[PDB]
Amino acid sequence: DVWIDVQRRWVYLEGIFTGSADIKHLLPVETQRFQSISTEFLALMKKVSKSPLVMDVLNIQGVQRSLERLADLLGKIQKALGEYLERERSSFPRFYFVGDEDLLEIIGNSKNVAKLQKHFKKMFAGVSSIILNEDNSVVLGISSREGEEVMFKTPVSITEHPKINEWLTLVEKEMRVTLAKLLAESVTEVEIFGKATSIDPNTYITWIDKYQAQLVVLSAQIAWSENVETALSSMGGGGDAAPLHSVLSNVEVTLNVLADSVLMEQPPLRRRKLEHLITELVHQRDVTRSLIKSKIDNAKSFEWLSQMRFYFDPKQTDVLQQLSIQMANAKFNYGFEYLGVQDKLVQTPLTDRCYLTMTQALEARLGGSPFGPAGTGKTESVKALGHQLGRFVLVFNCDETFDFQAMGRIFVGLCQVGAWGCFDEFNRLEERMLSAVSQQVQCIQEALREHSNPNYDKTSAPITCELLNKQVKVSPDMAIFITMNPGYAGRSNLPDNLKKLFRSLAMTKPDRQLIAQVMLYSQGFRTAEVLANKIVPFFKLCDEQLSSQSHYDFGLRALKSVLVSAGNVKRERIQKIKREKEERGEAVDEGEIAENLPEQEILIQSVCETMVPKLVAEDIPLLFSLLSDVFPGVQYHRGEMTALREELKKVCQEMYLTYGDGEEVGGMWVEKVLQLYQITQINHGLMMVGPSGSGKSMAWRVLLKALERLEGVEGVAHIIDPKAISKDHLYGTLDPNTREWTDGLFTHVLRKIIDSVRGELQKRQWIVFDGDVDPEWVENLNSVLDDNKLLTLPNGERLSLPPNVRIMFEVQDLKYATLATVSRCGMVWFSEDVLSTDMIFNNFLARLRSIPLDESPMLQIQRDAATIMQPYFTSNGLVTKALEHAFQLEHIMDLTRLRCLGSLFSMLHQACRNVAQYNANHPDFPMQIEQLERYIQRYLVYAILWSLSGDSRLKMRAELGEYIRRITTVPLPTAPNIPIIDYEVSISGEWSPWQAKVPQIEVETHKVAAPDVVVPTLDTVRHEALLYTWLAEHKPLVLCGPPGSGKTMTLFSALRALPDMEVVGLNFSSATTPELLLKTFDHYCEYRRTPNGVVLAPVQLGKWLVLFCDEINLPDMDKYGTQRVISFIRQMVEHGGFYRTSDQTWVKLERIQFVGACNPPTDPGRKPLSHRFLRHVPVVYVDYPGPASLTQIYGTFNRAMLRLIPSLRTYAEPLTAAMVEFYTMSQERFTQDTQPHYIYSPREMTRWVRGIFEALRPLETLPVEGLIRIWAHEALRLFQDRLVEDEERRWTDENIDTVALKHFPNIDREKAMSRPILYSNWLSKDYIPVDQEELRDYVKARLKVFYEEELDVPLVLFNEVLDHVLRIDRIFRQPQGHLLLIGVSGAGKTTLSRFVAWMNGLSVYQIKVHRKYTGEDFDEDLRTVLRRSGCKNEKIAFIMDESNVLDSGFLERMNTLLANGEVPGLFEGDEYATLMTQCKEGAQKEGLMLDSHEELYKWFTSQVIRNLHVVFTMNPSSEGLKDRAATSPALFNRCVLNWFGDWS
Amino acid sequence: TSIAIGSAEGFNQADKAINTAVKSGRWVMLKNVHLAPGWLMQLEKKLHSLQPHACFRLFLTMEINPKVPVNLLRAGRIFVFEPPPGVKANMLRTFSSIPVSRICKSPNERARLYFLLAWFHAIIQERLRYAPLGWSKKYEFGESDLRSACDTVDTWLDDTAKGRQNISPDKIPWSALKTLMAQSIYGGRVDNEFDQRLLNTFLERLFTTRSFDSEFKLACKVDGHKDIQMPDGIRREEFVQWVELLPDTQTPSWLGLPNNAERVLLTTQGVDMISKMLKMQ
Amino acid sequence: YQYSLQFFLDIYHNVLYENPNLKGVTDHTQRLSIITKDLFQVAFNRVARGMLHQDHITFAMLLARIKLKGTVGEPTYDAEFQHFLRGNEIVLSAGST
Ligand SMILES: Nc1ncnc2c1ncn2[C@@H]1O[C@H](COP(=O)(O)OP(=O)(O)OP(=O)(O)O)[C@@H](O)[C@H]1O
Ligand SMILES: Nc1ncnc2c1ncn2[C@@H]1O[C@H](COP(=O)(O)OP(=O)(O)O)[C@@H](O)[C@H]1O
Ligand SMILES: Nc1ncnc2c1ncn2[C@@H]1O[C@H](COP(=O)(O)OP(=O)(O)O)[C@@H](O)[C@H]1O
Ligand SMILES: Nc1ncnc2c1ncn2[C@@H]1O[C@H](COP(=O)(O)OP(=O)(O)O)[C@@H](O)[C@H]1O
Ligand SMILES: [Mg+2]
Repeated sequence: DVWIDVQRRWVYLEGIFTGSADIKHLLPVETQRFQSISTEFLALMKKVSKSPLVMDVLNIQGVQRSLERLADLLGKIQKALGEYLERERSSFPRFYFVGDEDLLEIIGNSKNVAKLQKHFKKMFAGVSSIILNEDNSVVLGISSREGEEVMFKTPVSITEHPKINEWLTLVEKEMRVTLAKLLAESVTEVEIFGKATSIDPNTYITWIDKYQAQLVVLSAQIAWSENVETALSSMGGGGDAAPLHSVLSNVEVTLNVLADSVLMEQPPLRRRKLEHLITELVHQRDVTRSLIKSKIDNAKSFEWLSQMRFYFDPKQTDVLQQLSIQMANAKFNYGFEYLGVQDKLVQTPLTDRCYLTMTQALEARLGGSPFGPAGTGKTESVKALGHQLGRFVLVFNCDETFDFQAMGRIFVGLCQVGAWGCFDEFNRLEERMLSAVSQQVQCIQEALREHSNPNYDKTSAPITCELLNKQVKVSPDMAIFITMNPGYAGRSNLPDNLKKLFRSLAMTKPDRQLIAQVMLYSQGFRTAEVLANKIVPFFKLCDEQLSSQSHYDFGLRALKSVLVSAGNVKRERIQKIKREKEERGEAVDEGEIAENLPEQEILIQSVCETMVPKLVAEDIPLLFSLLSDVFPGVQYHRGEMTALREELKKVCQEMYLTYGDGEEVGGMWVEKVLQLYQITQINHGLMMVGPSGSGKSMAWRVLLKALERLEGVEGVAHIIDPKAISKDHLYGTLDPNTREWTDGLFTHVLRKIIDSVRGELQKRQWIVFDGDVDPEWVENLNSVLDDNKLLTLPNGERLSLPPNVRIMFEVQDLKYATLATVSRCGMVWFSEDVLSTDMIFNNFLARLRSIPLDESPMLQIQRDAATIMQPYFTSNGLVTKALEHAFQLEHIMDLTRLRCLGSLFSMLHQACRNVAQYNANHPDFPMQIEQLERYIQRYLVYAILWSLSGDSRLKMRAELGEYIRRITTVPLPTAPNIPIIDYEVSISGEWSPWQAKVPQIEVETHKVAAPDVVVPTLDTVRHEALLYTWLAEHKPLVLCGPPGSGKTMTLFSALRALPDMEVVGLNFSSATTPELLLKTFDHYCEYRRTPNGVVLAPVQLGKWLVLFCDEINLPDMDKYGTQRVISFIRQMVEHGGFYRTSDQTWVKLERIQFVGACNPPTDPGRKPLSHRFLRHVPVVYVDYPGPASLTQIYGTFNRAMLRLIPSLRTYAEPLTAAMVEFYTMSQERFTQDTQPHYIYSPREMTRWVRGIFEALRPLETLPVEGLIRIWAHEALRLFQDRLVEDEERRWTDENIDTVALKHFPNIDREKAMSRPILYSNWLSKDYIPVDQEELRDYVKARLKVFYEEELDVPLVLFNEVLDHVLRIDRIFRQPQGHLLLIGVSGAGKTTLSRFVAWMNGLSVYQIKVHRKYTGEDFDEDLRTVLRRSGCKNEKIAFIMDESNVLDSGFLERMNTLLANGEVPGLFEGDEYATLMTQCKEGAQKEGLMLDSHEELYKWFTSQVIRNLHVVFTMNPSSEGLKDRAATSPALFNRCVLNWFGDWS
Repeated sequence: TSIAIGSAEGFNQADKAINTAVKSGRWVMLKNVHLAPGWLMQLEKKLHSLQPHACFRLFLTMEINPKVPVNLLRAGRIFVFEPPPGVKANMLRTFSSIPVSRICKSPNERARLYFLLAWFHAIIQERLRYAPLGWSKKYEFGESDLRSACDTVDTWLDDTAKGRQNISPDKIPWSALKTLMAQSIYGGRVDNEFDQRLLNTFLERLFTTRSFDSEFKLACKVDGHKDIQMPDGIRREEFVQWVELLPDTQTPSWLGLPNNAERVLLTTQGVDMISKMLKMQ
Repeated sequence: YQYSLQFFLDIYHNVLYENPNLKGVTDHTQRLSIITKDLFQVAFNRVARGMLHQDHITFAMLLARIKLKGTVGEPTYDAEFQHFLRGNEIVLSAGST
């Protein structure tokens, strides 16, 4: 794989560095480098030649490293040849359209012409390859893609013109000259064919075969124009007999001969020539009839002048100037560019109007800008006009990356070549780019105008224009055409100065009836007019009457595909009838076969092969009713593809899938697979549309496997998630400085297929876009899905889609895809009814009975379990009825069938593993079939309950349990009121309550309200068991519920039971991108190159990495409803990996899983997760603990807390009751509706308990009144600090007093609850209450010292200052204690923060923000802070202001730092190494001997958490607070919010 | 020096051109400056601290959008360009824009053709004010269409009249001009069958051999029984004088529309004027 | 419609000086009257050039009001203009019609 690339690179690199002589002067240094590298390469080749044995070469020492070094050096040299490439492109203008790599190959292989045969299709319109003799020294002629070839009159000899440019120019000129001579001869012959009463078919077919398809139509047009001109000149006398009727008769008889010729069998090239001739002659007949009807007698009449007329002058010396094409007052010269065999378009009146408008624009030397809806043939009309004049038309699919420089380079290429530029979707450019490009367009048009002046002479100085600050010669044949859909609002608007440079034209209503009629007539369809007049209104009825769906398209493209399919079907039917007459009898007559040929059923067959697959279930009977009405008495029967059906059967059996025929189970899915096969046959662009879990992926996978086994052609599929990466990573990017093109993902895949280094053109290649479709990335594929079959890049490179490549999209909806891309792709609609639940049950049971769970006793256990649950997994079974009922309930997230089904299957796999574990623990007594049956039935009921109602409240869990109890026959607990959800299934096979797993424990005094400590509760024991079950199979899972519900606590307690599992915390925000996941992977995992491919696995061997995404539904949804990180995670879950954008290499995840947490999607700032993502992740709803659970949890904490003071042990119950009651009333009173930060959770109660414990810890004794005072102080500091309005604070004070008196009646009020509740450890060692006066005196003295030693600004000590300084001191005395001060500027927030930091010994750090501040400066400041506070063990008060935030990256990095205490991607490279060094010295100083980097980084994170304190000061804005609540969730759940506000 | 704003090279070239012109005294025009609102502030600051040549003039072409900085608007002089208020003003602008030497050429019938073109352009463009009735949508009938029509008229009159001083009105290529206007010049923008029908009606009524008679009616029954007369002149200045002497009592019946097509528009405009005057009280 | 003080000062300079109507007029009173007339004329000409045609009538109405306030031999006409501007704010009843 490495040898071939190096050899291929070296061949053309040596060719370039040897053949060219000027390369030694321009670029000598890498010439010497390449000389040394080629010396090494020749040494290696000599060594290989000594021993041609493969194994001897493989045994050469360091051969792999040598080849890798050679490849790297060759790549560096190849990238260092841009200036020489530009120099080479300058000499031969057509090199501007060829890629850099292809230009390297072309120049290097100048001596060996053989490898240039696949590059001529890029520089020429129709010349795919050139024809040479056996010597390969003279160019005999050129050939087209279809095989049609032109022999040069005077062959170009390479020997006489050894230079590549010289002989290439000679070949081009000789192609033009020989085309002119052949056209002259063909005109001479068709003149004899013309003006004749009758035409002998034999000689007409001989003439058609003799000359090219491009020339026969041209000769027919020339002859017809000359005949009409002569007839009109004869009639010029006025009131004379009309010989125009003779011209019409000649046209009609020639068309009759052509129709007779196309009725029978003809070779494909001759058939295409006859089709083009018929299409042209129908227009000629129509024009002649129009001329005759109007009674036109003058050749100068405009009704004849407005038509396109061709004049041939045999007396012209210049054969290139012999033919003149005129229309109205515009005169053109045929370019004589070999076009090959192009598909002619019916010359509809709209095309006529288009021809007139565009030629009028061309004559006035300004471009043409046709506009209108898609499918109006605007682009095709432009291409057809360009081909009619023999021009080289290049089509560019413009996008926003077509900047000024790239568009200018394209203009330079067009100017020098003399070609036409059709810039499709020219309004997709940015408005600024449109304005900039208008300048270049104006300069080019001015150059063309000065060229058109008669005063200019070709012998004078060439006409040049300033393009990209260079003098570029402008050929007179150049044209600029821009086609765009103005209707599209998103499309950028064109500036007025740019719009005035083009002549617009509305192409909105194509003449569909004419095209259908002419297309059917040219294909040999008798009664083509009836078929067209039946099929165009039929398409109108399909558009109108059928239901409105986003994937329906009944425009011209659909009819066009239907017509070409009708032609193909008629040809196949003719062949089948011929073979039937061959095997039976020996009489064959083409005329009789065509006469009794059912064309109507052929057209209906094409309609059904194209329209039917995209139909929804409710529309198929309607469309068949329309078929019956429009085409009565004729029916279509789908072909029985038994050869493919047996392969589908085999693949389904090997893939554990269900196959059915007709009305059997799985029949509809097989019908969808066959329809997909048909659409693949008839289209190169496919879309599989249908809701999540409709069987699309399995459909196309099974189809690929069946096709591989049936046709023998190996199938390769490249699944790409378009929205999991940026558009630059998907298609490629162009460097604004060096103008170097870096391939994207799809571009790299397509280029690799096209190059065919390893025979990719001999394999069936399917590029599947398994992701959401938006008009930002899919519109770049417009030219790919169009007949153009071309991918145009901003750098001027054009990649042709190979005939074996199919572009497929697997999507769940097309609500954001425009009609431009819907009309460009055949649709297969996968309804959810296609994939029945019975098929899913059969697949699960087959996988269980076949695939072992461990990697056989385990297989036997699986088979027994599958046998036991077989009765319950049938239609109208327990599982199906429960699933039907569960959909009627409401859940915390939208319910999908496969989410519940996958949850249930994972739980059943866990049950089988539990049975295996029991068997392993009891080798003497293995588990018996009766015990196994009881256990499996009970666990199936339990798993159904926990999978179908996991994401719902306890009420609906009880409802589902009651419904199951109503319907099931499994034995159930006999509890009169206790729901089934409160019971587990013991391994012995009996129901046991979850309360037996909940003990009343006494947590240790020093472990009161610790983050690790978790009071055991029914919900905790149930959710822990469920999380263990789901994590055992490494299935990704999501915890949903209110903030502080205990989701993270439940997950970490569940993970503690799994010691082979390490968790890594990720906190998503609205600005989260897959880059955060990539940084986590780089820090914790490593990439290795296994023989099967690149595998990403954690550094720790044998450990599973659990990625905990803290807020999975915050990341911003773009305008088209897609989250990039969510699509990324869905890609790495469904496909088990992602794409590395550095080299477009697929990376497979190993020992990596994901766990998500999120608030309910109804919460502000939370977006619903994609149904394609929720399919793989079970969702469990962790709700807030009820009053009983809160009473139990904090009751235990209080009892453990109050054990410090024995005299207070009797007040634990009233204290807990007061805490719970006040917390409940505070939660109800202050909701998130009032303010975004009014969020109260059990976390507040945990803090409450921790604060009371910390206050009570040093006290030896304490009366009840002091305990009440501490309780009230903590209540104030927790519930009143964040309040905004004064009425809320008054309510909090009054209700604190009310609760304290209600739950503590026999206490005095004043001593325990005097309003100035102040606590401080400043005056004394302990955290005892302090009075206002002594606190004021102490703060005054300390402020005097602060002025003397630090910042010197006098301050006023009022009551609010004392309260705020006490609050800041409280926060600064906590590990990971961050601050969020909200108030007006100048209120003292920063000054008080600095004063407290000086008081507590913290070092104040503020980032010095200036104008030139950027993200790198913030990263450096963060690195400095982290090094100071984590390595040097320095307490730092990192004071940050909202004005210091100049970018969202600032907030993202700060969010990560606040949440985890460390930024993963901050320290990388040499920074990481020096950080580890400094951490090593820091640990040695602290007395810890840490060896590896893992524990060093863990210790660094712990030190940063312990030491660093962040103070965030911001103004009290209404919408700004809400914005911060989503763009930085850690600011509101990790920071203590004190609302300073304005001074009262 | 004309520069199109939107690219970094465009910004550099604009800065270089301004620095050169403030010394040499040339003119600099920057187009679509509304696409770079951030750079306009810097340009204004650069202009304020500057003492350029006496002959230096800077032109900033832009569309009317709020992204243009207020300080730039206060620093410079604003000129609003928009459709002319009426048929008379539109014809006057058309005649002023076209050079005098272009209309006065070898065939004397060219002046009448140019006058008919000016009247046709005025009628078509003035109907855009009554968007749902005058047309079906707000088409961009502008100066480019008029220039293309002038070029077509010149080309075909030169083709038919090979330098002759006079050409018979019946010999004028009426069909060629009518078809070109209906298909490429003015009919290119039209995407409606009925708008195309209206354009064809106007073209067949105006561009005909009867337009050179003294009895020809530009409009019929503008009010009561009065109607607009085709001028009897044969020279450009006489047509311009006729245009200048228009009654200045235009009604939508000059356009072929009913007189009541402007009642709602005029009432809304009067109410809006009342609101505007009250807003600055 | 962003106009600076320098714009009005330029208008005033163009009215006081470089005024064609003051070429051969020597009487102070009629020179003052001519200057007063050209002040309004030049202000309207310069400002309305960079104004939409629908606001020309508004600006002319305001200038006419300014001139009307400046004429001694004219009534204030305050009530008439108040009813012209805020007329539709008078509360009526069904029986009033
Ligand atoms: N013929 C079949 N018989 C039984 N089960 C099947 C069959 N085909 C597919 N399945 C199963 O049904 C589910 C279909 O998943 P698949 O990915 O094919 O659907 P999809 O609609 O493409 O999904 P998504 O929209 O999420 O991409 C899988 O569990 C698959 O194994
Ligand atoms: N005159 C015509 N004769 C035959 N096919 C036509 C004609 N005009 C358009 N088509 C077909 O219509 C389809 C859409 O044409 P295209 O140029 O892509 O349209 P648009 O410019 O509106 O996007 C193509 O299949 C094209 O070949
Ligand atoms: N049974 C329990 N034992 C201990 N603490 C509990 C219990 N139930 C709830 N909590 C408290 O609930 C809070 C949950 O915090 P956390 O896990 O961060 O919540 P979330 O994941 O919802 O953000 C903590 O204060 C925790 O102590
Ligand atoms: N209580 C106070 N007594 C005296 N000056 C004060 C007081 N509070 C604020 N200031 C003044 O506020 C300024 C410092 O503002 P700062 O505290 O940095 O603002 P912010 O509150 O926005 O963080 C100084 O001029 C300081 O004297
Ligand atoms: Mg197109």
